[PDB]
Amino acid sequence: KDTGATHDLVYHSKINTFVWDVEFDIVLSDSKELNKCYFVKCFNPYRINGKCDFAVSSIDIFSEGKRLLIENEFNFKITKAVHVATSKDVTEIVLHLSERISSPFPIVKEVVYLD
Amino acid sequence: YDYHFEVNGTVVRHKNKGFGYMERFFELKESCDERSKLSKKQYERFNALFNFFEKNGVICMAKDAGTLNTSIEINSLAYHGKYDVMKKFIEEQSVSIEDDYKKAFFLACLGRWEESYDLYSNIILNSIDESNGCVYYLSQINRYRIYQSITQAVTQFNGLGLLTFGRHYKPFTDEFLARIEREMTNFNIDDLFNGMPFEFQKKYKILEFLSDNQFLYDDTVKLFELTNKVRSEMSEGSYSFGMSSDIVVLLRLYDNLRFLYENCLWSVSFHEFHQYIRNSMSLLIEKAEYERTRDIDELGFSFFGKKSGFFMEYYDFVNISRHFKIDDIKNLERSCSIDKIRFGEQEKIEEYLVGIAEEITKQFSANGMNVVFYTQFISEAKAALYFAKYVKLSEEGLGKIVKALLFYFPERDLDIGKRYVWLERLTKCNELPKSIISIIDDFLVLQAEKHIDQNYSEVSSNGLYSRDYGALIKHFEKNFISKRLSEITLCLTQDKQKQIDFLFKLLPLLSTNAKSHLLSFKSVENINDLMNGIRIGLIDEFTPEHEELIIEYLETRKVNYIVEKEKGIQTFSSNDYMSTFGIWYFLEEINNSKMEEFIGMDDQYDFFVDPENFDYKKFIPSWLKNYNDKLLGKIAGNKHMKHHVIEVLKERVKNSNDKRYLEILMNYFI
Amino acid sequence: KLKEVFLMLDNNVVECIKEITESSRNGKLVFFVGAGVSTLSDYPQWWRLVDKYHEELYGSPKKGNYSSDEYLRIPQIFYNVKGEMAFDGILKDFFQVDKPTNPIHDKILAMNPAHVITTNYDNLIDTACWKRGKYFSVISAEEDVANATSSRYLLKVHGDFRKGFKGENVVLKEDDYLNYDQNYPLISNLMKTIIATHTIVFIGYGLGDYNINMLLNWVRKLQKDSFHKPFFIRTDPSPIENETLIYYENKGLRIIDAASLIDSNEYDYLERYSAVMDLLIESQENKFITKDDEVIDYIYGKISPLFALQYIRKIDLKHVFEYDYHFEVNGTVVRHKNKGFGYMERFFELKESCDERSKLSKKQYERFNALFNFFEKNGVICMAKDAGTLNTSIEINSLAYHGKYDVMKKFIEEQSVSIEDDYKKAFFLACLGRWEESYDLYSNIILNSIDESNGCVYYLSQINRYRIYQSITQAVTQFNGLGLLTFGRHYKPFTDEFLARIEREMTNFNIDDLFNGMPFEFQKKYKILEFLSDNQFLYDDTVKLFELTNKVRSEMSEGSYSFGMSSDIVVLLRLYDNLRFLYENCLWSVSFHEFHQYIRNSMSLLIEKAEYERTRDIDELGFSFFGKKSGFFMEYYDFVNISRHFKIDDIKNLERS
Repeated sequence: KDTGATHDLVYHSKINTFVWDVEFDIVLSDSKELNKCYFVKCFNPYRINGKCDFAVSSIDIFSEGKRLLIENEFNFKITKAVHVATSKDVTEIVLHLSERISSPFPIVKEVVYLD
Repeated sequence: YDYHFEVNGTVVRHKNKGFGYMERFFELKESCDERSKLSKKQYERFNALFNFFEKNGVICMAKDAGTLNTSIEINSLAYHGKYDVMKKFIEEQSVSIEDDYKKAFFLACLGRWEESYDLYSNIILNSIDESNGCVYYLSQINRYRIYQSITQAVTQFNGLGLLTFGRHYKPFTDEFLARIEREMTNFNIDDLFNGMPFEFQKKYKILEFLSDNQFLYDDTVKLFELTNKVRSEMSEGSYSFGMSSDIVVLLRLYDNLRFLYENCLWSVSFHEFHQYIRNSMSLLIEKAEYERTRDIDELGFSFFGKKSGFFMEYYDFVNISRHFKIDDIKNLERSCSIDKIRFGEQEKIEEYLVGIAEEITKQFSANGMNVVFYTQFISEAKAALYFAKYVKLSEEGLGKIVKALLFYFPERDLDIGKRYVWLERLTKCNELPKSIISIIDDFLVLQAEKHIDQNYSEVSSNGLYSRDYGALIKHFEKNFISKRLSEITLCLTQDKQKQIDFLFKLLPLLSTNAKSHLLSFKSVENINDLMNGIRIGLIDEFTPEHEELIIEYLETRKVNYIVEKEKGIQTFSSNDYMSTFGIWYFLEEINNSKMEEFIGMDDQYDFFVDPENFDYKKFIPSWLKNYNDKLLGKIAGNKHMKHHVIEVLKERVKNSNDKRYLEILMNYFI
Repeated sequence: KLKEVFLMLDNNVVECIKEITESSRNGKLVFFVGAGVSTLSDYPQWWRLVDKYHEELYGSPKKGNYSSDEYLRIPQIFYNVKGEMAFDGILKDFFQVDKPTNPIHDKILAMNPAHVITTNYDNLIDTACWKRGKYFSVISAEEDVANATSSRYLLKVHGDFRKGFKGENVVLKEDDYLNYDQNYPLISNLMKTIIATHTIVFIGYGLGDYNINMLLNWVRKLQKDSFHKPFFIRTDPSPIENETLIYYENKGLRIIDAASLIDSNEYDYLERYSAVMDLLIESQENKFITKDDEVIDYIYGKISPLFALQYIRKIDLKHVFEYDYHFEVNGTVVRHKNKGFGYMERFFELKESCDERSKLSKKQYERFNALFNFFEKNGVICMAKDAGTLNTSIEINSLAYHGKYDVMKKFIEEQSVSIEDDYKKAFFLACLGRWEESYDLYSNIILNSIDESNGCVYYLSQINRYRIYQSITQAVTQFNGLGLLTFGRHYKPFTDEFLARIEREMTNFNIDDLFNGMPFEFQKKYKILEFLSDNQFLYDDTVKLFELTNKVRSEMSEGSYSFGMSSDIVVLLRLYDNLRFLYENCLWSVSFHEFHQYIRNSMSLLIEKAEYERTRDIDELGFSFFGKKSGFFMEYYDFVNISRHFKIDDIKNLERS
């Protein structure tokens, strides 16, 4: 549990999320493979939208150092997480938190409070 | 120390043992006959004294005071950014060393630092022989400061500019960077004053502080008087005579500002001055807000209900734009109710915002670019355009500002999302007219043309794209058709898949035939396609076949869930498709009732389909942290689910003491 | 090449360069400029004029060779026979010309001299100074000594041509050299005084010249081994012989020989002038730290004068070492702006390993022990790279802080044995309420501190006495205006005669100039005390606090939580540092209102942050097991601080919030 990589973890309550500098490898739908990916969340309570939209927070997916666009179902099964220091404790910590918190995409890279 | 001068504009006796010469001078000023009594040369000297004291603002004794007024007027092109006039004054032929000093200050202001260095060197060369000590001293000071700024800029550029600019820049050559480094070898500023004639050391002692490493250290410490809490309960106004600390601090700030900008000193661009202004302004505004709140508490709400203890004007606007970054402005915006403070002299602030826009257009429309000037200028423009939300603008000025912001602001500092935020902030105070609508339509058309290239792709730091621009367009005008976009669509073809996707986000702006043609290209065949279209594609209505497909999915998932009960194992889940369907049903979007049979899988789905019969002990309060305003209002609307959520929110705010839960329970529900 | 020059230096050259650079730093360096420096830039030498005089006197031109006396005799005969008009006509013909300066002048001015003495009559150094921008007073006549505009001189002893090309303004013939002491009393007096109170370097002269020998005779007769030997920079094609070297060294000189450092051709005079002038002097303005015993010597020289005090703030140390290193409040050093040998790193390495300590010679281990004790007591641990588990502890040893009034009463009653005890007694009296005795005792301490000392107690006693005087005056003003109502009686704490006496005594004192009047040794050793006379010693702390407050409040507004360490710990550490420094050095500054306000604001921020962090354990451990344990609780120091520095309304506000 105790490690030197946890000193940068941040908890944000307005959206119930964890911000951390970490890169992910993801198997999508058990058929697609991607490496060095991450998320960015944007909290927006006042956005001009229609009845189809109901979520304050909008998420975006980046892969490699490039934006990624996915249309198919985003079935998510983590397989490896790496932090700058390269400690492997993150690989089990990520699972522990993800099980702990109920909201989707429990850990992201950056959060933008539009208001 | 014979007398004590005050920002009030009055003088007082202090530890003087002798004749009261100042009182006699004021008596002479009051009466013309006494001025007649004096001799002739004495009369001329008295006139000079009168001119000086009136110009700098010393009025009369403290006992003989009155309802003295106060106003600040800084006479300097540099404090108003009259860039063109500065350039013209630079281009003319000088007549005296004073004009050369002014020209050097303007040259350094405009970013061209090497010319400033050369001019200051020439001034130093000539002034010593010309026997003008003041300009010699001040020019030595300014040349040293310019050298320091040049060196710091060189280091910062060679460190990070090649990365942030995308290419290594060389604003200065190497011959110059070797020459100045050789000349300023072992030069120390600390003995500059002591090496001057003792006549200068006697007459001009007050300027010694300009050779010290840091000044404004007593002024910063004196700011602690604005953080006192005893005053609101009981205040004496001991600061001077009946002047709260607010007035004294503000007038001291104005004195420092005026002295530095008027005398053409180059210490105005360094970190210490910016930090001092930041601290002073923030503390003043915070104290004003606290006084307002305490007065509201003591007396009734009707007393000072929306009173603004602090009042902004042109000077405060320019100072806040220049010296604050975006983070500082946001801190002040999230610390006090800035919406409750009114702004004055809006024509001048309107005339200030348009000048910034024209300067941006001049800087970036032309191929030439002064990088160093562009890095000391973009910050003020950004901050001013951000702070311009609180002031009412005219139509033509608003059009100029919007055009400059949308077409010419460099992308390296204002990406698409920040562009959208800055643009949207302006409409809060001013209702959108047709002209700005046309400008934004032109921007959208230009982006559509940009999207022809296959490699082109919008990059945003907050997930805001052209769809948001279109939504903003449509919000203030329900009926609108883009003719250029319409004809663009009419010539559209299948192989332009990127254009297809791009203008799929702008369906409401297209015409009937155009949208028919576009929808002729794409269709939905599965649930995944359905939600891809709903997200991107704007499927407004659930067709009956879509509903039947949804029911088919639901029955398939029912079978899978039965087989899962048999398994007793669930690896992981990513996205709850059932929850979206349940919420849509609650939002009166799916009119079918078959899925009501498909109940008992997801607690959220049950909550969103049959709230009356759902078991609420399974309710998770965190669910409330993802819904938006409309959904929360709807949840408040229903009766079967109001008081239970009241109870859970109350319990959570009691135990957690969280602010978001209190916000929802107060603004919505009870 | 330059590295080779730095390498082959003997001990003598290194010591000479050390002394020259140090005396340049202190602001007392003087150049005696010769004639070769004025020939590097072309300018008609004297032998050309002697040749022209010989040609005009006898029809024949120069024959054979000229002895030393001919240069001074031939012009004399020419003047005597033909007439003055010819002498000055030839002078104007030969000297009326403009010539460029040369790099040696720029280098000399870059050395930053105080005065500059010269035997030249050209205006080359004048132009050099003007272009470099320096301001010097030119003294080339007798009436100029009285009316001097500034306090740094460009002394041309033999004259100039700024009042015409006449032969009377200069010294060029044997008659001029005979009546020098009678026609130039004031200039000679001033030159001797400058020589006797400064460090002198001879450039471009050559041994055996007239002036060198005349000055050497004066030095011989007119002194008693109570002066500093000048330095000599010799630049001639061949290396100096040993017999001449020893003979001139015994005669009151220190020679630096250019030909020895580097080898060059016969006529490359610029090369050998530049090899020694600045490329070796200014470039050697840095240290010479290369050994395991030089490091300790340098650090001891820098740190020793701070032993007189009790405790030193960590941030202040950044000025003691001249921005060479950054000291954090937690106790970790970091490199910044230092390019030479890393001496703090080597000191820490010595601290770690005992074997390296054993390598230190005798007479240097005790200095290392003293430095180790000093640093350990202050709280500096190690470099930031090798940082361990830093702790937080508080300890103040002053009886005034804990409010033990009976103990200070007894101590005041008890007899004293040293001036330090009287100093502490005066401070206790000040914190006891006897303004009269405190002022009298401080005056007595100022009187008795005449004896040899560091000047620390004297300076701090002056500061404290002035502060007490201000306190007395403020009390008097408040007592008779408001005290009449506070108690209903005209309370007369002070007799009128004492008030008149103190007001008369302190009417001239100016606290601003107190530091600048002290001896230069005090001004260069105790520079961290300069901030004690103004508000300047609370500047950086308040700036940092104002920034940290905004940062923390923004974090709380966002609702974010960090799982590392508290972001405000620097506030607490700085607060304790300032309290310790002020209380444990017996300084009255603790009674100022601004310090009270600073402490109040710091404590308010800390309490607010602690309260905010407390309640997160319900929205943290109520959603997931993950959480934190670190926190803040009140203690003895917190209680005494909040008692002393708070008013009732501040406490009420904190209780409400």
